[PDB]
Amino acid sequence: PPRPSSGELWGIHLMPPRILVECLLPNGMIVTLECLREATLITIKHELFKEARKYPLHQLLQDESSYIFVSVTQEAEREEFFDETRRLCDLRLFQPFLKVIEPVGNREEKILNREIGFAIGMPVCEFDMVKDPEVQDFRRNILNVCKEAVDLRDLNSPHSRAMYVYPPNVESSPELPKHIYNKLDKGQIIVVIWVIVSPNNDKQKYTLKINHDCVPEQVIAEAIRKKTRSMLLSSEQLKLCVLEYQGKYILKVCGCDEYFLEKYPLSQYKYIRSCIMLGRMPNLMLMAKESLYSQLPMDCFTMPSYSRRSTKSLWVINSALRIKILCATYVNVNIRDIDKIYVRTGIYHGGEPLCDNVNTQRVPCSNPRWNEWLNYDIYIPDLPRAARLCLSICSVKAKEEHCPLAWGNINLFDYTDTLVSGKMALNLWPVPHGLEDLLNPIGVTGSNPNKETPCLELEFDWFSSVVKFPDMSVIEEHANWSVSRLRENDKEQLKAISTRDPLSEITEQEKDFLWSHRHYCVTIPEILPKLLLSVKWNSRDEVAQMYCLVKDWPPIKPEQAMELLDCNYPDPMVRGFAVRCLEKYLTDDKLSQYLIQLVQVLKYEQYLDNLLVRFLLKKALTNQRIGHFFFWHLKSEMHNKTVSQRFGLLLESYCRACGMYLKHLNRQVEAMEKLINLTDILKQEKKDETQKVQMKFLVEQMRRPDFMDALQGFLSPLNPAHQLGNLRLEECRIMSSAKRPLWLNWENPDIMSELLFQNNEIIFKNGDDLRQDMLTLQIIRIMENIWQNQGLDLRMLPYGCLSIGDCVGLIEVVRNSHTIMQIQCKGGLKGALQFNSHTLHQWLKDKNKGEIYDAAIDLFTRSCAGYCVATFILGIGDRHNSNIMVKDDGQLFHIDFGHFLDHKKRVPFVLTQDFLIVISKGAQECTKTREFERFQEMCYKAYLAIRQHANLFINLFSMMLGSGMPELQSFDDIAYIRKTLALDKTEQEALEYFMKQMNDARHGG
Amino acid sequence: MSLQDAEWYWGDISREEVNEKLRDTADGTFLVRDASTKMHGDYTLTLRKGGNNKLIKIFHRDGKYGFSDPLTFSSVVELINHYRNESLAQYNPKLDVKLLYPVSKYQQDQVVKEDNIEAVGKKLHEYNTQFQEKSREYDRLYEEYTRTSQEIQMKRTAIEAFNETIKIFEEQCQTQERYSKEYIEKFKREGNEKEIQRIMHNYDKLKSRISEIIDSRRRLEEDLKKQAAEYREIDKRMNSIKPDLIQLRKTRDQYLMWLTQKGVRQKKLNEW
Ligand SMILES: CNC(=O)c1cnc(Nc2ccccc2C)c(NC(=O)c2cc(F)cc(Br)c2)c1
Repeated sequence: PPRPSSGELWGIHLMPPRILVECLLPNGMIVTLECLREATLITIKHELFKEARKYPLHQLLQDESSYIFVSVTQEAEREEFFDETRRLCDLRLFQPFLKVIEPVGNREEKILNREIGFAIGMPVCEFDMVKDPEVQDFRRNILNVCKEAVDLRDLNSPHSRAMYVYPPNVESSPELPKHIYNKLDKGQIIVVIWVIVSPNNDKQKYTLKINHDCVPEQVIAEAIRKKTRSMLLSSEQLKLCVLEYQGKYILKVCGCDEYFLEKYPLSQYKYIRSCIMLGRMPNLMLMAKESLYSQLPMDCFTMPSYSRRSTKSLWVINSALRIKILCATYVNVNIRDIDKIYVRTGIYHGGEPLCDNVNTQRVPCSNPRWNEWLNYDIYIPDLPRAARLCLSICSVKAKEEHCPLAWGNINLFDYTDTLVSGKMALNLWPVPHGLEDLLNPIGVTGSNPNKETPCLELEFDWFSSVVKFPDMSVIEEHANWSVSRLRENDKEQLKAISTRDPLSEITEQEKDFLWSHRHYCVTIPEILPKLLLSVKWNSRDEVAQMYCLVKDWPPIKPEQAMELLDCNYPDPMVRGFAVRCLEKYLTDDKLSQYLIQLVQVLKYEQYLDNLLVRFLLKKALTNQRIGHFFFWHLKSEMHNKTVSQRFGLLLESYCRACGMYLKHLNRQVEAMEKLINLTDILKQEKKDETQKVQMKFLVEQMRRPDFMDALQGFLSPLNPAHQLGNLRLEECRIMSSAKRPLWLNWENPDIMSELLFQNNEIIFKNGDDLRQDMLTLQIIRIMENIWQNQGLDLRMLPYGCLSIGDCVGLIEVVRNSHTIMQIQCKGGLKGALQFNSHTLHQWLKDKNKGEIYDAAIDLFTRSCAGYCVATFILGIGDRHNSNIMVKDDGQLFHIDFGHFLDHKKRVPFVLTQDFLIVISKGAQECTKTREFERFQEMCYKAYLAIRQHANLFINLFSMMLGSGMPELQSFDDIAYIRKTLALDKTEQEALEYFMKQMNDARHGG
Repeated sequence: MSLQDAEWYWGDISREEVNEKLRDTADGTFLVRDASTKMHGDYTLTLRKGGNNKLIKIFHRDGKYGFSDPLTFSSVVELINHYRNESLAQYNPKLDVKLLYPVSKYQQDQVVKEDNIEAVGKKLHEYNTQFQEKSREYDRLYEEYTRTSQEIQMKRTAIEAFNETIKIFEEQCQTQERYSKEYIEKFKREGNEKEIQRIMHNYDKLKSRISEIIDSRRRLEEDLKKQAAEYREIDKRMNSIKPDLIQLRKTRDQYLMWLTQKGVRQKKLNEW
């Protein structure tokens, strides 16, 4: 359970109120200074040089002001403490000592690098030491993307700066569907505008009725128009004060930090699109623009120090590919249980071997040396640019049994387009849990930095000079060379192939049929992924001809372009075409929606500097909403050494250009660090102590001032629009789970917090891998968005969930909700030691007396139908009553998906009798009423609605294969959704397949 | 000469299952299923070539068979055996292997003794018990393997911090001697032993503390050396358990062959 810092000193959680500090002067004297834990370095340095006069050779000391302190942190960094305002206890010192030096270098740069280091979790100076030129080129070469973004958002200040920090939270289309429009009063919406008056921050409201598509300035116009009703103003005097207010005020959502800064139709803002959907009252606060811009302090971007300061072609090499395997090291194998070991290799383009695999001879465990030149059945000019060498060390053990010991992947071309040559040595990675394939072509390319790990040495051919991949100039001419060496019934088959999902079987006849009609394929651009898998990538003739087709390919929409960023499309031209589709068709709304997968496919990228990372980094620096989660998704995987460098460098550039938001992120990071350290203490030290002893350590530890100052007054990582003010310590507690997560509750400090939620409570859990719940909850939100746009008002509850690191993260609490097991226990036993099945319906009636009863039943039946379909499709059906929840409102939702995936290592979905009571409004033989009749009609429509978008989901899961989640290690894992969605069958066959599952879901019918 | 009884016809088998059967096999290994489309009389052949599992569709018309528009053969057994005798380069020069190696459904049926039903009801429960136990040991190993792995890098960075602290205390010693040498030499001839012993008393305290952190470093390098070795032991133990775990998992799997002798899964339902 490592940590950037487990405490204020090595092996110590907190410093005593007073400790001794060893101070090393610029003369060789060592002075023991007793100082307070909270003493600022300014106080330390002053009292040190005040005490130094009692020690020899004081004559040699310059004036106090000419020195700073330097020490060693718990990250092993020699840190120069330029920012002398910090408390001794915040330095993360390894040992309590301070070395006095003269400052050198740029102060402001050193103070800023320290702040970045705390943000990304590792010292920036570690990047300075990296030998790899690709790393140093990256650090310098994306600083222009930073400059572009900073210049672009500082262009029309302060508005452009406000649009960066408070970007409009809007749906991707103003065209609201009819089932939403029908909740409008003859095409209009009623909204209430609030204003604060100073003498006591008293407030007044103004109710308006307006067209749903009014722009915010038109809303301000109707509000000032309604208040000047009786002022007897001329048409032009009314204009003058409308103009005054339109340009002087903006609108804010009461209770959180969302603003209406751009002229989208009012109903396109998500807050109001849902107020219509939910039928609630949109509450807006009129606010002065000069007040909003006041809380946007100007923030610069300075280039860092590192920013500033013959060959032949591959297609001339007349020889086949060969690679030398020399020897291995640090191979951990039992010499008496394992017979022999050998090295397995293969040349890959994505996941398809370009040629048959070849192995070294088998060799005794005690002497891992081969010195074999392995020959590959591929002509060097036939190598594609994205070709990779995948290898591993394998053991053999009476039928044989082969197993991998360690793996490693290598790009045959580096980021400069050159072909590797000379002797090479790379440390291999551990084989992931559950993987039994002898090779791992999806794993990252690179050497393992961990020490004393198996190191394999190789050698590549040297062809008298440096070899480079041919420029695009000659590639197109080779296509003109090879190409020299309509139809009807074929038209319907080509289109018949575009319909088939990304994982559908594509036989040899079908793929070379595509390659034959590759020129007609640009009439159905959706076919591009299928056609690309049809190219024989070990033929420079076909690849060159293909490069010319993608150069002129019609843009496909992002939902399809994202497939070309998964691990089956590594060619830089293909991936560059996919990026260009995103940066011109992907809205910030659906960028932020699919951000999880877009960050994940960065792992598949062959090199650090690529078109995709520059696109995401560009967008993250021009939209602080997606830049927030961009940072946290990258941060959450810093521990993983397979990407800690790629993501670290990427985070460095973001934090160096995100502006003043870095200050806010560091308050979040410090808040999480304090929580993860307290839970570690509760999980490692006082795990044996009682639950009340733990509670008293919590209540006492949280009351400490340094803790409250850090956990009070910061933004919620689940949604930075939510401010977290003071703690309601009365409501905080440890929970029942063994990992004992923290139930935390903050006040909402918003001026009008009462109009949204007056207190905000979140669960912090340390010890559970939460990224399974993230992906599941995200996927549920996708399905809900699909249903809503089709007109199915099936209400799901994709509550907030965010992983911030290795098995640690936050979960949003749903207020006024209970589990079905909790509700069963509120009733009584009807049968012989059997809970009353009607207890759920009776509880729901008691919570919804009167005319609101029908609404609760409608909401339960709709939310239930949604989760029945969703959980079946995703294989999340067989849940326990304690993992299903329902609000007093009647809204039903499932929880704890990671627990279910773990508990795995029989029913299509949970449609218990208790639910049928509610759905049928408490009837006998409830499966034969007309409420149930139209309930299973909702399920049918919802099922085929997701099947109609099956491609999107299959692509979303495909992009998560490199994540490291054991549920997603191979495309075979994704086959399950092809089964539930019955993609190799027709609609009616899939419909009947789901109908049979539903008959089995009600446990007989 | 029937297809249902042929070696290389497996029936309702999934694509993911045949991928699990041509894994790392030689070029020419082949196998046919009824197409995943689940449509009667429609099949697919898959053969290993170039480290890939290349699927081809067997078209069917007027009772004839084949896998191209011109269609000829009477039965799939005639279609296959023709390409077992000579190469399918006739169809496409791009791939030119013969259907060399068949993989059959009821060979590798490695149950040898008197086929009493206890070969299932007893020896299956035995192997499955032996499988879940060894699978539980490997999961336990991988847990303390990752635990030891993280505690190691925690120590590797802690000794690396000790290296920086010691580097900083050693430069303090080398600057103590640089700037005190000639004050000692000056105090020596002034006869001021008092001031010489203030400097020495402080120097002694400097390298007295550097001795404490030097000792603290080796005491940690010792813990690291010993935990790094027990880490390599956990690694070779897992590498020894993996092939065994696969061996008796396949044995447990194929001992459902003799459950398939009854077909209806009564004889495992009894163990449920
Ligand atoms: C008793 N259950 C099973 O047998 C089972 C078998 N195969 C499966 N594969 C599968 C199916 C659909 C989508 C994605 C996957 C990986 C699943 N579902 C998951 O593993 C799953 C589902 C999520 F929504 C999110 C995450 Br993370 C993982 C379940």
